[PDB]
Amino acid sequence: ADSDINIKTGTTDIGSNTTVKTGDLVTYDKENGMHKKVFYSFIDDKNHNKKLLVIRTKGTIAGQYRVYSEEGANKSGLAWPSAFKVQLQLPDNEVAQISDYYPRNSIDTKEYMSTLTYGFNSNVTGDDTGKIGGLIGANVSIGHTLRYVQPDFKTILESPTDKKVGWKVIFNNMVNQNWGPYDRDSWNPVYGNQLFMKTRNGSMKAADNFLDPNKASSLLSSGFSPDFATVITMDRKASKQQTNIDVIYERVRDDYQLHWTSTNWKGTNTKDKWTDRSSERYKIDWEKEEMTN
Amino acid sequence: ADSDINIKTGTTDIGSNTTVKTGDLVTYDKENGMHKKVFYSFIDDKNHNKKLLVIRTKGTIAGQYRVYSEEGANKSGLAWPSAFKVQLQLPDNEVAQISDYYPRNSIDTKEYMSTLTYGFNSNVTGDDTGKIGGLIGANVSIGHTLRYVQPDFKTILESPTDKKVGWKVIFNNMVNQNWGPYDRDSWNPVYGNQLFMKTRNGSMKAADNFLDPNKASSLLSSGFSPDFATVITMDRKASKQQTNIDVIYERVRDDYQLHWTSTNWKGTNTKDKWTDRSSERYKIDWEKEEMTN
Amino acid sequence: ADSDINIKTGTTDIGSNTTVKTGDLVTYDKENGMHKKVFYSFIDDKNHNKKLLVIRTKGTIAGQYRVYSEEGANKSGLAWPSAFKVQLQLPDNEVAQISDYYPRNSIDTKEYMSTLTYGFNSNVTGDDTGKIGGLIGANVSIGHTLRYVQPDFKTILESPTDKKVGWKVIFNNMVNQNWGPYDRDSWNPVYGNQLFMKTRNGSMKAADNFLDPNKASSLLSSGFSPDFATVITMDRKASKQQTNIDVIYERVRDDYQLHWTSTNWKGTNTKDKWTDRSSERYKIDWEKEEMTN
Amino acid sequence: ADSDINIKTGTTDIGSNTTVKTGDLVTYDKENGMHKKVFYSFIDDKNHNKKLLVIRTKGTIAGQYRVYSEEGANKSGLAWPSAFKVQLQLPDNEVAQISDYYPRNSIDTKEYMSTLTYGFNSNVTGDDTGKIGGLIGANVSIGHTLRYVQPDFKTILESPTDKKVGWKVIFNNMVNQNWGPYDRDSWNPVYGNQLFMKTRNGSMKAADNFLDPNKASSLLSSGFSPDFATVITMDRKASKQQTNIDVIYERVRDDYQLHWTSTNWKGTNTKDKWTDRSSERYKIDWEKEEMTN
Amino acid sequence: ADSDINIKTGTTDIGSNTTVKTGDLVTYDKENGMHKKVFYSFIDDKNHNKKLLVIRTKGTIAGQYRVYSEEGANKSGLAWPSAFKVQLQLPDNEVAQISDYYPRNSIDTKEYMSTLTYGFNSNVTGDDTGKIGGLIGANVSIGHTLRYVQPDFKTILESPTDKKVGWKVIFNNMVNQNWGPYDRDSWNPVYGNQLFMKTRNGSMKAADNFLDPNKASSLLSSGFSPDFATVITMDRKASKQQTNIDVIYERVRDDYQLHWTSTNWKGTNTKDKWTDRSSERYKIDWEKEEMTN
Amino acid sequence: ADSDINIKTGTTDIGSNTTVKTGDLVTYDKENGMHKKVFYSFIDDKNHNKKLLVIRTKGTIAGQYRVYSEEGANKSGLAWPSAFKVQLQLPDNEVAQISDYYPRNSIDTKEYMSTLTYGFNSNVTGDDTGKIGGLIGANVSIGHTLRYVQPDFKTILESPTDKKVGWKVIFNNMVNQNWGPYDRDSWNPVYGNQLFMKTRNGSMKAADNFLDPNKASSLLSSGFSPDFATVITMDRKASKQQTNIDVIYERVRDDYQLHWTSTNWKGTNTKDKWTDRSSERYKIDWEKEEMTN
Repeated sequence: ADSDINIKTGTTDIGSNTTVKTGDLVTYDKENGMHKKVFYSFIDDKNHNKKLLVIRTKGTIAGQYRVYSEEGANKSGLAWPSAFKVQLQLPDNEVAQISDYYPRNSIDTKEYMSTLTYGFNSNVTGDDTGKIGGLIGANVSIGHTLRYVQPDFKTILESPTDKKVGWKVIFNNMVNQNWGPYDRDSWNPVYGNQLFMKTRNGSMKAADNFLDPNKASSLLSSGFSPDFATVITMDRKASKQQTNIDVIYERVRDDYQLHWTSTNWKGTNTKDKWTDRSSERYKIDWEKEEMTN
Repeated sequence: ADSDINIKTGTTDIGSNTTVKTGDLVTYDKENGMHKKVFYSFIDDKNHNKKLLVIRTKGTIAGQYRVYSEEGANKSGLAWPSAFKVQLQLPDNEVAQISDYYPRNSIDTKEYMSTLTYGFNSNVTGDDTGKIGGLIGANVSIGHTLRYVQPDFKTILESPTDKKVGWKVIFNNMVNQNWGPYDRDSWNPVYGNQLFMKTRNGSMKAADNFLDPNKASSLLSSGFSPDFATVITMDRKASKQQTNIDVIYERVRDDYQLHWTSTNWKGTNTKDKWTDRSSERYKIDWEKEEMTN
Repeated sequence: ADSDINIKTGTTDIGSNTTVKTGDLVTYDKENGMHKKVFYSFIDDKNHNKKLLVIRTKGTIAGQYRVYSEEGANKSGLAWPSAFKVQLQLPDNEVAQISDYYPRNSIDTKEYMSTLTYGFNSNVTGDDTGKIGGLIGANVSIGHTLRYVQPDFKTILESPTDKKVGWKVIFNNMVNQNWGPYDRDSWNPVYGNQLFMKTRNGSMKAADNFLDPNKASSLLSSGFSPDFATVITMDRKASKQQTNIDVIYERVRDDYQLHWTSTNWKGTNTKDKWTDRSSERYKIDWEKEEMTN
Repeated sequence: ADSDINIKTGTTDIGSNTTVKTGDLVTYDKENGMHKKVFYSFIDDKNHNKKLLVIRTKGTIAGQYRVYSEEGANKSGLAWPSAFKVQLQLPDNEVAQISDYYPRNSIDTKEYMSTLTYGFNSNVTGDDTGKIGGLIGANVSIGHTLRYVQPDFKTILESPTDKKVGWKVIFNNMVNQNWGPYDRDSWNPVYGNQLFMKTRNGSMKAADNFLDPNKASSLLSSGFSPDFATVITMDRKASKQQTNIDVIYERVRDDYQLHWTSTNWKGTNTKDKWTDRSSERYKIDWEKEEMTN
Repeated sequence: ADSDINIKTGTTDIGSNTTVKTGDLVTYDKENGMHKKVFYSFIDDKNHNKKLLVIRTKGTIAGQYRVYSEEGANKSGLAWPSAFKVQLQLPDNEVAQISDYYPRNSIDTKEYMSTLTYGFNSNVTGDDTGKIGGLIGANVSIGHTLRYVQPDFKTILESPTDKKVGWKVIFNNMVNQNWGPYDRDSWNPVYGNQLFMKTRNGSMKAADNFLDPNKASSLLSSGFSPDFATVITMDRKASKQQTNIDVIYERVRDDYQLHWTSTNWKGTNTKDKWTDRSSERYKIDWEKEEMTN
Repeated sequence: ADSDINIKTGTTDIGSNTTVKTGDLVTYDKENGMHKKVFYSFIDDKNHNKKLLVIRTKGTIAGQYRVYSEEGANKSGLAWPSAFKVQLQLPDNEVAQISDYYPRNSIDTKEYMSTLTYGFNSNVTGDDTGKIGGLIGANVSIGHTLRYVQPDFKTILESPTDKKVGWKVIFNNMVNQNWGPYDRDSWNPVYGNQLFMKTRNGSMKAADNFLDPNKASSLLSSGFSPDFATVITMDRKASKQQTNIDVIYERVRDDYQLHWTSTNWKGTNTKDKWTDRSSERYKIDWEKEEMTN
């Protein structure tokens, strides 16, 4: 921060004695079930070398975790969201550039423990018959422990350019009724993938053997709410003061199939079975400091 | 935040040098036992591209955990709240849109631990008769630990649209006298569901064998207090400057039956037995910046 | 909060550029030993749709944990506070409404741990006579852990209406000289209830076998201090601008009896043996912004 | 707080655009060793319904932990402080009332853990002679854990009235050279009470067998510093604008006797052996906003 | 800090009543995949003895973790980033000096635990025949535990001069499917290096046996975002008021080869196989307080 | 605090719209090696009933841990600081009083844990000859755990009067190469006191067998820095506006002797062997708000 280099806090920050023009744009893609919300802020600081537009992508991409196939009482299929994506793209001919983004990729940590224990024990025994016994022993043990945090979904900033930026929230792993954690590549020779299996050998229809959405992560059914921010810089002496920007909301859906074998249920997971895409184009006028769709 | 993109804090936030019109609306549904309270705030920022109304749904939905049936001393029934819901809906013909909402769905995390231990031991024994013995051995152990936090009730934002938004607080699981935790699908071959069982094989009336409401979660008996916020945006150049909005308070009640078998009590739980709904319509005038019921 | 919906903090809060009229009302009920204190604040914000009165119930309800009966050296009785209540009630004919209250009911959480360990061991033995032995083995262990916090007293907001609000601080459980925790329903076949038993088989008078109040919770003897807040809203265009309000301080006392059996002490607990009630009526003038008793 | 009821922070607090008259009064009781300090603040807020006086009792009551009796090398006695008290009392004829106090009694909590583990093991053995053996077994274990914090001294607000308020800091328990913790009622059939016993069977004079004051709690020797606050309210329209107040500092001292039995030391503790009281009268003038002794 | 030396906070900090000239410079190296961003701030405080320029190197260096070689189904190679470097260099003839930098090197800590346990046990045994046995024994154990945090990547400030400064974020170690942690020098006699090996003895093509980039650290694939700050000081009385500065982004890539032996996969890691460099020259005018490329 | 009694923060604090006269006085006692520093602040608040002088005693008292005696290679002695004292004294005839001090004595706490575990196990054994065996058993265990923090040095406020105040920082205990902790009274029958013993049976001169000062606490060698604050109150109507104050810095040094027995080293500690005292007199002029030496 500034205080680490003997500079008063907020000295080198943009947005002092500057008028900021904010705005909201709301759309609902009903077929894709995506509530898209763009919150824009035009900043024109006279002490900054260009004009700034801060675009915040918000809203909610619905999860749509649901049983979609019922082939009798012995086989069923469930579609579930494995990834949510949000992308912002500038046309190649534009002179506006993407300058900053948030959140970024963080360095994950883990805790390591090492233990060395050694001990000695003695023992003397006997009985009423007069026999007396003895024993002396020693032991040594070495232990290692690894501890780290595993979120259900990870937010990753995809490698950005001056024209394109993107975020993806991907499924990492989940706990199924205190078991697991299970991921998309979990495999068991008997039960296959048990990511969303309710009972291992229950006697019911395959559509009734899926995990309750209430017991799973809330992002699977009720969806994910993006909270991403991008900064676009525009040269002041540019000839054209109009820009186009594309905002893409995406949902990748995997297919989890449950089938009844001779004695027990077996689960399989197919990755990236479906993709739901919702694009929207926006016009930015830097002179009027306005954004429309 | 703004400081992460080299922008002064609060620069891109609405509500600077603006007069805000606040108001309170209080209703009591005695039949459903719901104390409904709407706190509204009209914000007309000149630098924002439309008019904002912030509606905060508050109050208290009573739990109404109570014994409702008594079939002698051998069978009884208890009604208990399994879900509380709060929904805000706009008519389809309205031009006002739902733009933001709080709280949202968060990503839950868990902590993983892996342990590897290996050890060597050795002991020599003996007795007065001159017998001498020896023993040497080794051992290896691998362990895995999963740690996570489970609340009694989960707050979930249902997939919102531009016209509808909703929150549900649902029962997750509960600890019954240091046992459990038990949920709505807990099943024991002998006792069935022990969610609200007081004694396993007590000799008393079935109406006296339910868990004390003091020993259970306070949301079950005294109720839940919503604290939800919604933002509705209205275009300034819109012709009609009046809006209608519906606010729904809901309580889903499950039925827990206790019956005395030959030797011990047995509990069963039926889901969504009853639903208590309380609707209220509100008129919003954007010109007078006022809200009425 | 406001920052979560892109709104400057404190923008939608009441109490800007207005004058607040505060006051204090102190009473002491010597018979019930109740120090009642009402701190009121009249807020008339021109930007709010009605007049607000914030009433803070404070003071101290004494515990009065004391040995009250001495039937020789073999039987004794102790009165102890099991519940403290604070209630605010408006007459049904009043047009003023209770709008908000604090504290409310919170969702309690618990921490769950699951552990799976598997290990292999092997040892070889042998004496001096040439005998050689061998052993190889495996083991598997599964463990579950539940961790949560248990306060001595629970603070619960009883289901409020537009005319009535109430809080109760009830006894949950207590630790007796590092044993327990014991509650009002604790029962041992030999010693009965050991909530306040000092010694299990001590040879003294029954009045000297009760737990020292210093070693127990301070709320039992010295008492509990309420810190509750209520908000009452009054319409400005109302004809009558005078209100009456009742404030009730309550203390429920349980009776713990210690009796000497043939070889050991035995304790019993009777619930809600006594109730100490202290009512007070207050007049609120919204025109003078004043409160009296 | 105010923010919990949609009210700006500090809106309903006393002391806005008000002149506050502060003052200090310092006394030293040499025979009781008590440095008494009263810090008073007169607040006359025009928007408050009466005049406030905030009195802060501070200073230091010396501990005076010391060996006072030496009956040869076989018996000795030590006086140690078991309680410190601070009291503020108003005469019954006064019209000023005690309205608020700090600190108050808090609800103590504890952490509960429950663990259930089950495991299976199996091993096959053998020897060079051809004998082959086998063993298979199972085990189950249940555990409970209670964890809580124990301070050396507890601060308790005694039941206050409109004319009297008091605090007591009492001895709870102490650790003696990593043993214990020991309290005033700790009893051992061999050593009696080992609260301040240095060695169990040391060969020295009884006056040299007491715990070093440096190794014990600092409150025992150097003393305790009160930090208590009281608020006294006075009606503005009262005829007499002069008040008298008594401030009492107290120190209760227990007597710990060490006597040498045939083989080992034995300790006994007598409670409330001595009481040191230091009272002081103060005159409060509400017109001059002044306080003297 | 200042408060530690009795000085008001921020008293000795630069940037009081000073106008600050900020600016942004964005470049994209397509072949190296590096989004470079420089945020500069000119500070001319009249109370400071020279002119300050704060340069923040931001952006994103892409990871580019990818399988690049496929020699059939038995051999494959993967390029992965082992280091990210950011360097700022001033020509030797310049009179501007590098004065401060952030972040710096921090002192890492670890937690040490030592345990000593001793115990005694005794048991008596017998059978129906009348034989009575006895056993008594003792044991002592000593243990040591070391605990510390290991990040996946570590950020190190390389030894700076008055003309050059640099940071490197280097790969420390990673967890592979709850195993490890593995580093660049991890070696196993059977499997070699298992840093990115998916299955130990899977039957698949070598290009399909690499760890999923989603399961690994996000810096490996999506890349790293620098957040480094440098302060350059220029004398005001200097003749030439123009400076050149070189900013270099770097990515060192290691080569991880998987080959199928007779029965299992074997991994090898070659360090610093490739280096991707992206340099950019910038002109600083201290008179116009401007920066260009 | 003020907010706990419904009073705005800082309302009852001294130092509003008041000019404060600060000053520094630095002395170095070369023979005692004590850097004495007094930071004084005169406060004359018109709303306070007397004049305040805040004196902060700071600086550094050198530890002076050093080997001072060398009688051959068989025995040696080391002087080390066991206590650092800082005292402020007013002459008895002075009318100025000591009113407040910091830091004060705090109440130390400890964590108590209690565990109860019970379990059942059962195994069946056998062999090829047809022998079949069985075993069933139960176990119960009770455990207690005490946890607390032990600083190397304790800071204690000695019982102050209106004319004298003092602080002492005394040695509590120390860890010697992961052993201990050892205190001044530690005694082992073979090695005596091992506080600063480097090796138990090393073959070297006794002057080379002392613990490295780098491996011990930094206060022992480099010294302790006082940070104490005192407040002196002066009546405004006092005839004499001149005060004298004595400031004492003190260092108590213990003598640790290492002597070589027949087979091993033996350590002894003598308490309070030396006392280094450094007094300084200061004159306070309340009229001109000045302080000199």
